[PDB]
Amino acid sequence: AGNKSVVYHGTRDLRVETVPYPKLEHNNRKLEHAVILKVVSTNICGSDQHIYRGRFIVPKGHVLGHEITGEVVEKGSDVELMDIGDLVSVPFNVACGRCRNCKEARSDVCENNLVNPDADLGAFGFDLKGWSGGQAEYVLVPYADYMLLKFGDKEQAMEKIKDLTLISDILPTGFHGCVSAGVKPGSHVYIAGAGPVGRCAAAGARLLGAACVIVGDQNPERLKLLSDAGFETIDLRNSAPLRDQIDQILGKPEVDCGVDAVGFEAHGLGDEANTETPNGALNSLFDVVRAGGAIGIPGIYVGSDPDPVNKDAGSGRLHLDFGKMWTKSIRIMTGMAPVTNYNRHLTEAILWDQMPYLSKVMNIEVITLDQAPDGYAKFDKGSPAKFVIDPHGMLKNK
Amino acid sequence: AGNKSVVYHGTRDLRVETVPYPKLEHNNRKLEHAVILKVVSTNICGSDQHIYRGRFIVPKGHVLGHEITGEVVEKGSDVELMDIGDLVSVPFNVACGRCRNCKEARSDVCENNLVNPDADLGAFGFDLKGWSGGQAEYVLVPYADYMLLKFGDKEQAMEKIKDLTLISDILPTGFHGCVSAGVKPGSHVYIAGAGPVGRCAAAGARLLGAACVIVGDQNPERLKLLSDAGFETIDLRNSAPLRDQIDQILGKPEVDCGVDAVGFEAHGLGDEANTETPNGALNSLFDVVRAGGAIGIPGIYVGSDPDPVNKDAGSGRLHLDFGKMWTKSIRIMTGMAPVTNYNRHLTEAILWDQMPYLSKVMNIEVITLDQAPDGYAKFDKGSPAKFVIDPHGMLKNK
Amino acid sequence: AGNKSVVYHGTRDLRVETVPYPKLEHNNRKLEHAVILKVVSTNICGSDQHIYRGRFIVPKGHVLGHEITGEVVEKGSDVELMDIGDLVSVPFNVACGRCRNCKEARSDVCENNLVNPDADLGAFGFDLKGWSGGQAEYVLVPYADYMLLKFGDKEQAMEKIKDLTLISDILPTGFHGCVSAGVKPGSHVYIAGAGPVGRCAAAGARLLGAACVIVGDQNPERLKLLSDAGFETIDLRNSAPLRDQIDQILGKPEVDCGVDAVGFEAHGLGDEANTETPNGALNSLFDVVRAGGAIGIPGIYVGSDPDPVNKDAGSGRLHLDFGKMWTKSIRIMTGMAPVTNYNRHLTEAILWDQMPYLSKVMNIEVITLDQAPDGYAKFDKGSPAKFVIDPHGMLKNK
Amino acid sequence: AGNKSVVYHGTRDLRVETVPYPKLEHNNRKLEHAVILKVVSTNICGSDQHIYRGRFIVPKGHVLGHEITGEVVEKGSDVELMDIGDLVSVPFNVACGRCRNCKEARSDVCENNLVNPDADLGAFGFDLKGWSGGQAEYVLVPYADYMLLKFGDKEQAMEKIKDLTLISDILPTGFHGCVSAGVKPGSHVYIAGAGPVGRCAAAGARLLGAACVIVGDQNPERLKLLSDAGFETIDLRNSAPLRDQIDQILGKPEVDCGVDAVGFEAHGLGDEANTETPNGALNSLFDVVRAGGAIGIPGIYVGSDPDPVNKDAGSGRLHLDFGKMWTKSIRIMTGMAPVTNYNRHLTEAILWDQMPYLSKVMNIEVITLDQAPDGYAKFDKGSPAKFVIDPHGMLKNK
Ligand SMILES: NC(=O)c1ccc[n+]([C@@H]2O[C@H](COP(=O)([O-])OP(=O)(O)OC[C@H]3O[C@@H](n4cnc5c(N)ncnc54)[C@H](O)[C@@H]3O)[C@@H](O)[C@H]2O)c1
Ligand SMILES: NC(=O)c1ccc[n+]([C@@H]2O[C@H](COP(=O)([O-])OP(=O)(O)OC[C@H]3O[C@@H](n4cnc5c(N)ncnc54)[C@H](O)[C@@H]3O)[C@@H](O)[C@H]2O)c1
Ligand SMILES: NC(=O)c1ccc[n+]([C@@H]2O[C@H](COP(=O)([O-])OP(=O)(O)OC[C@H]3O[C@@H](n4cnc5c(N)ncnc54)[C@H](O)[C@@H]3O)[C@@H](O)[C@H]2O)c1
Ligand SMILES: NC(=O)c1ccc[n+]([C@@H]2O[C@H](COP(=O)([O-])OP(=O)(O)OC[C@H]3O[C@@H](n4cnc5c(N)ncnc54)[C@H](O)[C@@H]3O)[C@@H](O)[C@H]2O)c1
Ligand SMILES: [Zn+2]
Ligand SMILES: [Zn+2]
Ligand SMILES: [Zn+2]
Ligand SMILES: [Zn+2]
Ligand SMILES: [Zn+2]
Ligand SMILES: [Zn+2]
Ligand SMILES: [Zn+2]
Ligand SMILES: [Zn+2]
Repeated sequence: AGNKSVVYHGTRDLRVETVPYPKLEHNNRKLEHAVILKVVSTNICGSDQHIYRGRFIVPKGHVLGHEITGEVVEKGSDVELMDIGDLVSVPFNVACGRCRNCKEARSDVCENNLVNPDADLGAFGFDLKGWSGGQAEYVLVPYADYMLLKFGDKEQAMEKIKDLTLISDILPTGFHGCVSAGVKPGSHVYIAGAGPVGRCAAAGARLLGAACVIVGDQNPERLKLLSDAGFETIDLRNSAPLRDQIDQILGKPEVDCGVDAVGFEAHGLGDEANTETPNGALNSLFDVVRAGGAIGIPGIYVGSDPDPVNKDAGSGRLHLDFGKMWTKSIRIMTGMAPVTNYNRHLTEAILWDQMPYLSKVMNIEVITLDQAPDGYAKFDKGSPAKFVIDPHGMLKNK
Repeated sequence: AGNKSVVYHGTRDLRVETVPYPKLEHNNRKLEHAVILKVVSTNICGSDQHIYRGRFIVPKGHVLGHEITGEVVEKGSDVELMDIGDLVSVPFNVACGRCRNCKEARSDVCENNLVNPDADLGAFGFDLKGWSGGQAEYVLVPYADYMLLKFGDKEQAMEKIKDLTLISDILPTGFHGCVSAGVKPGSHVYIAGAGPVGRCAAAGARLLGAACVIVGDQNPERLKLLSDAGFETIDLRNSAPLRDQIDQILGKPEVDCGVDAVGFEAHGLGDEANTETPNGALNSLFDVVRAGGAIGIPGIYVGSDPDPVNKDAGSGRLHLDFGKMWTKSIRIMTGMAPVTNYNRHLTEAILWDQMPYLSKVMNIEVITLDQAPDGYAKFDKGSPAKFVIDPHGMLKNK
Repeated sequence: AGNKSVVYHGTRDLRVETVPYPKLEHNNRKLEHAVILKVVSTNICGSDQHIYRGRFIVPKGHVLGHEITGEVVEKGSDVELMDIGDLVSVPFNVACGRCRNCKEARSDVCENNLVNPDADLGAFGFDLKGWSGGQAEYVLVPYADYMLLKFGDKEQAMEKIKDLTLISDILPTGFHGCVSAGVKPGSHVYIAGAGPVGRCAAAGARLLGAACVIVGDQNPERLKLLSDAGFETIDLRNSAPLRDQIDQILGKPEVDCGVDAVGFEAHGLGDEANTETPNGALNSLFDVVRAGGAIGIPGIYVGSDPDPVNKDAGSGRLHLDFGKMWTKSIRIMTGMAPVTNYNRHLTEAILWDQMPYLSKVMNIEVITLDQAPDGYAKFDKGSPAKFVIDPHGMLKNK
Repeated sequence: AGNKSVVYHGTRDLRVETVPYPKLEHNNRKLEHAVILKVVSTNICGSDQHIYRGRFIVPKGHVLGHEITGEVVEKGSDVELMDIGDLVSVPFNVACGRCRNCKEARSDVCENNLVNPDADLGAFGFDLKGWSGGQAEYVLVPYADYMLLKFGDKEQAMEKIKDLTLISDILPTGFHGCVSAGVKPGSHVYIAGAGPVGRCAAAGARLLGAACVIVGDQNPERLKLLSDAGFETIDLRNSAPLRDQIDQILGKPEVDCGVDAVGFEAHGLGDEANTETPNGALNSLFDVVRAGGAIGIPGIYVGSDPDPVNKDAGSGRLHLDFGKMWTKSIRIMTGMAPVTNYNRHLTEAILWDQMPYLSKVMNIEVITLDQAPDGYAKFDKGSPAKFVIDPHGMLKNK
């Protein structure tokens, strides 16, 4: 036994410690549909940062991480498509493939009460519900035949591992933000957020063939990653209206498509740039998206905030410019991305060299498992890095 | 001679008076593509009631009405598909058919500055912008070849005029609310609002083949029209939570599809049923719609409200349970319905006897022009009637 | 042990005989995802008739039937959503729920080589591949958690069993024919074929809210079932062009939507009505579907015909009016219906009393297992009945 | 003065001659909505070649050409969105924007009898019906406000005129072939045909973000344009089966998406590569497209062929492997592309430098009007050029 893991102990308190080796069981029942993986690469996410800041509650002693790439080392008796030694991508959604929502390709909202008895959605490292994260040496994956995405050729895949470690979550998430917003060839896109998800949303928009892709953020170092790769950027510390700043880049003060890659810990614009306000990103999108336009919201919004900037935000009640948005007949999509719907196509785009701008924009930094809390802390302070943990040293060395 | 019209003079002050006969002209500019209509039937809407209550601003002297069925009596030089004497349905949307949005079947948000120099949307009787309403003996209609839906068989159409008078606005609007929420055969649907729009949404859902259609309203008289036609109804004055009341009908406390047929003058639930709350209908739908579900919002929400219930609502900023909604990966569609997308199909459904229940749920009452301000008053006090004005005594049905 | 089954022995040679009790195994491997069902109701299909006529090859000793409703009597260790005693519907598609096509809600074309190693599709009673049919007392169903549709309340379901026995195959198939052809409220539909599938396609079109639903067939007794239920019919023995016959019913010589519920054993029109010609139904649809229209093809077309009317038809090569069809920018959908995509919604439509015309149109006749060959023979001679076998006498007696 | 035009006089007999200057008139009827254009650039198409070879009938004296970019020099009374001097792109589709099909964004199949009194479709230079082609100094364009795509920045547009001259027809057509086949990011695509249309399909697929784009042609020169730009190519003169040749490139003998950019004058494969067979491209796609896949057919197929290779082909009856296709549940889209649906977006993609590879694959050659019949002759003998006529010396690019 022995599994070294990133374990939650409290607000900004993460401890790398050895827990028992994962068994093929959940809630004291054998899972013959499940596999154990030896973790190849495992990233740190802005969703993990919500937990780290104490803005998303998990039980003390919960293992974090939901961006898993690994190798099958053990399987139950009902795993018929995965072999020991297979290199695979794990979607962050824990989904059964057997319930109504899974059968209608809506694995983002799995209804199976064995995945989550208290709500219709599953996720690693979020306690949704009771699935250990993958910021560890090993991890249990239920429903392996449905869940896992095989990287057919190990050698082809490992040479692009820094790109393919994003297939677990954030590229499909950013891409989903774009697709649900109707981003297509020749579209004009504004993305709120230049964290790892927003930078993936920008890369997804380019792959989709968008004409003008503009990204806004208060963080100039994160934005520089994008503008160096040919993307248009807006510094949101500027006091001039966002519409006017778009108008200077585009020739029009409005965009076809808006993508919210920020979430509930959003900040304001201009002199509000250092003020946390949960309606900051949303209301800016309602403002800049044109009549007949659409909005995707990959950024997380919670039904409960344990430490909100106002009382309403504590119950997920936000103060939203709905009337303005309604008048423009804007369409909105929300929620966890159904990674299973996009992961295969996005992998094909990477392996066939369609995304050379992805690594340029992502700023991947490979760290060890012991270095992870330092990574979280650096990320918490606005680092322009995407931290990827290599718990077995399988990624050579740079 | 003069054109007798319903004219707005102030809050709850409408006057049936003569206005100069309509010319084929707008802002002194000659309209080659336009037509004059002798009005056959012209309805009163909940949207007109917003104006009537002083909650939607139009200028003093503005002619009201946007639910027009009429006969062509005059045509400009560039009208090739309409003849004098043709019975037509007018979409409430003023739309050119020539701009980008119109060309992409989005006539709800016409971008033509000659239709509306400011916002991207056109509509009769809402000053959007400067198009006179059709609650009158005669009405100007621009871009006639694009705008108008001609009933091929005039006599057949006239025998179903009480159903077809709804083709101008509220049937396509309610139907759009359903379609945009993904209402399809076997669907479970909750509709907020049992006014004429909500009743048309219910009729549209039946036509779509929905399994279970539930309509909620604080108004009992309005709900009984639906009850008597085999629709499920919830009395929103009841103290019990809506989810549980839905549970009692359906067997599940959640629906596939939510339709908001109320708008910004919404009231609360149970003990707050006599209290106005602009978030009342929206938050109820965020609650009762299932994970993976969808919402259509045909009810109007405005960017500005002159007499709001709180200061935020004055600028169309609502307090919405966006977190609850987001967690369920719910999709939302908003805005004026693009009537042209649905009016032909819905006409065909009526003409071929697919909607016998429509007249049953609608409670059409036929009045004269002189009776119109009395119609508005009864409607404003919660009347279960759908008022249809007959300016030239052309209906004589009852 | 002991399982009395309809067994194929040759052209028009079916023998009811007792075979070994089904085990939870396939190709000498244990299936822990599978269940054994005690068969409640099991229908005879026009697809079975292809086998019976010797036009679709299965091995001698193959058990026929793919329209299964049953009760779970045994389950493997990885069946987590189905309980012993559950009343369930079995989609005719054998699908794994784990391959790429199944994950993208395309269970009609399962790629799993354990379902079918030789082609990307699975089906009971077709040797696709090696899955015994369900015209028997018991039947094995693989991948039970993904495959099966639970009828939650046994008592509610059994009172509608004559309707719900169609949920396994032909209602979803006919409905799929309509949906893929864009049948929606107010549509004008022509359906080729008034066998059980075509009569389900007509019932599906009504549920969808179609304005005019016209069905064509040479068989007048099958057509009478439809016209007695308010549908429009065309006798294809008539020598007048189909377009003109539609024009007499509709007012236009063309329809929005065409549905091919015939297949490769099609007959001609007029004096060709008694001549078998595999392009008979298809070319008629290419003729009567309007510009911008769409066609659904639920009727089976084979890549190999062992006894064709011409040499080309032996290799599935048909002589098709493609140019005529191309010029009208018509869209075509083909293939086995993905029953899993429609079965739940269609069940909801039945249980909520939305389809009272279905039984009126279907002409269900309940027979015993020993009476099955007589049923096949009667069906072969153009019987207007839908034969449903009750192998345990669970359907009372009429 | 006279309008110098390319005029059809018979098979392989075109004459550059003067014709009466265009009036704002059609069938002696005055056109308020129409415009006259001074032609900036006007291309030669494969569709013009069908006419040139005597395979598509037009009357003697008909003016050819339907790939028009021009400047507005005259406008009727009802043209409100175009000004004199405006640089515009003309969709090859003649479409009113006022009929049911046009109003539903289906301008490929305009139903207006004033556009075409017979079939539901309009096009310049194809006698559909009686609209003169744009291979001339001047051209009449009806319904200008609906039809025309105006380039906002005239100078910017002119600097990319060699790319934008394709916006009238072949780029939107090839792009439509891809989109209708479901080409999206990560897609594997096979395109039949490396003429200018097939090359635009390839460029469109790249813009869409396809992983693997394979183009087949018997013509090596035409394929090399694609090869040099990093596209995969298959020499169709090779004896090996196409599936296996695809296997060698892709790793699978099947593609997600098939595009037929050839049409009814298709040739065979391998040893039959110099043999004309109207089913050659279609059957290859029925073979190489996977189960659950889709096909787009931008290549023209006609209801009547005056010089067919067999009697069936004379009435547009083709011998198609429909059985093979059906078994794979493949979807098919056909017909003239609705250019208006794509032209704005594709323009935006060009203007924002998303298509540097377009000029690389297209091999634009600029010729004068006098050189046009020589252009047709070289093109007819398999030239890898895309011929663009410059009637007033307005391009001067090379
Ligand atoms: N839906 C899903 O499938 C799912 C999966 C993964 C991540 N997420 C979410 O995506 C979000 C993005 O996280 P991340 O990993 O990119 O790191 P992040 O949280 O650091 O990114 C947010 C960025 O947005 C910027 N920002 C703050 N206010 C803004 C505003 N008003 N307008 C524009 N930008 C603003 C911040 O400076 C920050 O750089 C998180 O909320 C995370 O929870 C959702
Ligand atoms: N989108 C469009 O194309 C468009 C077109 C026409 C009308 N509309 C809008 O539709 C809305 C309804 O129109 P109407 O003619 O039925 O007017 P209406 O005002 O008479 O109908 C609203 C009904 O909703 C009920 N209600 C109030 N609060 C509720 C709640 N919280 N939950 C459920 N029901 C509640 C009221 O009792 C009332 O009967 C109006 O806001 C109107 O402006 C929009
Ligand atoms: N795609 C699927 O999911 C799947 C599933 C089940 C059944 N099917 C197929 O559906 C088809 C229908 O079978 P069925 O069970 O209704 O019984 P059937 O085979 O008897 O029905 C065919 C009917 O069409 C009539 N017909 C013959 N030529 C015609 C023509 N040219 N135009 C119009 N009608 C014509 C016949 O008289 C006959 O009544 C069969 O081919 C079957 O294989 C496909
Ligand atoms: N749908 C539309 O909107 C529309 C518009 C424009 C053009 N088109 C049509 O598109 C087609 C192609 O146009 P083009 O300008 O490229 O003309 P083209 O004739 O020069 O291109 C056809 C190419 O296909 C090749 N070919 C022949 N048989 C083949 C096969 N079996 N498989 C693969 N390739 C094969 C030929 O060698 C040739 O290079 C024409 O039929 C044209 O009429 C349609
Ligand atoms: Zn994440
Ligand atoms: Zn699930
Ligand atoms: Zn209204
Ligand atoms: Zn417009
Ligand atoms: Zn069947
Ligand atoms: Zn499968
Ligand atoms: Zn062309
Ligand atoms: Zn038209």
